[PDB]
Amino acid sequence: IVGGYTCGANTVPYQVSLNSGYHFCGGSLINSQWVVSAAHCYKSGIQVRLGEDNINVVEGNEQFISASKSIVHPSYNSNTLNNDIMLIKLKSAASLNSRVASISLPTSCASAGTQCLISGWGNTKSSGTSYPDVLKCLKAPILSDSSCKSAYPGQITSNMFCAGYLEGGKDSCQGDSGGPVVCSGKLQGIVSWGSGCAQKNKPGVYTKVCNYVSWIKQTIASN
Amino acid sequence: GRGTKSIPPIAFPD
Ligand SMILES: [Ca+2]
Repeated sequence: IVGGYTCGANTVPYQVSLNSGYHFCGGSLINSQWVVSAAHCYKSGIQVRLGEDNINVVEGNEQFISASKSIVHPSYNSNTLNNDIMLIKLKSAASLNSRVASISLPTSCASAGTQCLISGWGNTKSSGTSYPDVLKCLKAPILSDSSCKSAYPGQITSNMFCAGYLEGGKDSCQGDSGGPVVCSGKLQGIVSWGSGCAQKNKPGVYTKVCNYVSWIKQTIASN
Repeated sequence: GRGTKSIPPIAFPD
């Protein structure tokens, strides 16, 4: 997150870290056994870290659980980034409490101008690298599909939306992929891609979660 | 010019 703020410990209790000997992407807990992330975060052997604040120090409220299955969308397109959504089933159910909690899936798609919370442990610098110890948060509005396609001509599909600030300085960045975009307590987006980070007229692009609720439910039922 | 936000990122010439 560039231009964000320290969230506060466990204030985003559905935020998870995906770890492979280092933090490499985020995700969102949607029930005791399943996490939503981005398909471009797929790899074998993912370890899911729940209850985290300082990702570099074990503080006491963490639950580490290995992924048993990591299921990319069956039509994920690694070039266009269409359908950039992945479901991770946990080897054992997480213990849900105040600091580890699921986030609701949407019942409708959100509208432009709606304010959302974007979070992660990604880079805090738009040109360089500085990775935070603690979780960072950003409040950002959904932009109109018109503005999104103007920023990214030919590159935005029906399963993507833009959120952020066209003036630059405030955006998700490397290490935030797969994490949540929450609007009015509903998981509306997944950090996916952009042209760099926090650059003028290049807002973040996010997977449109509302289009996948049926696929999510069927996948949970079939695994 | 399109780049994912993973560690490491995949970023294309477009
Ligand atoms: Ca920790």
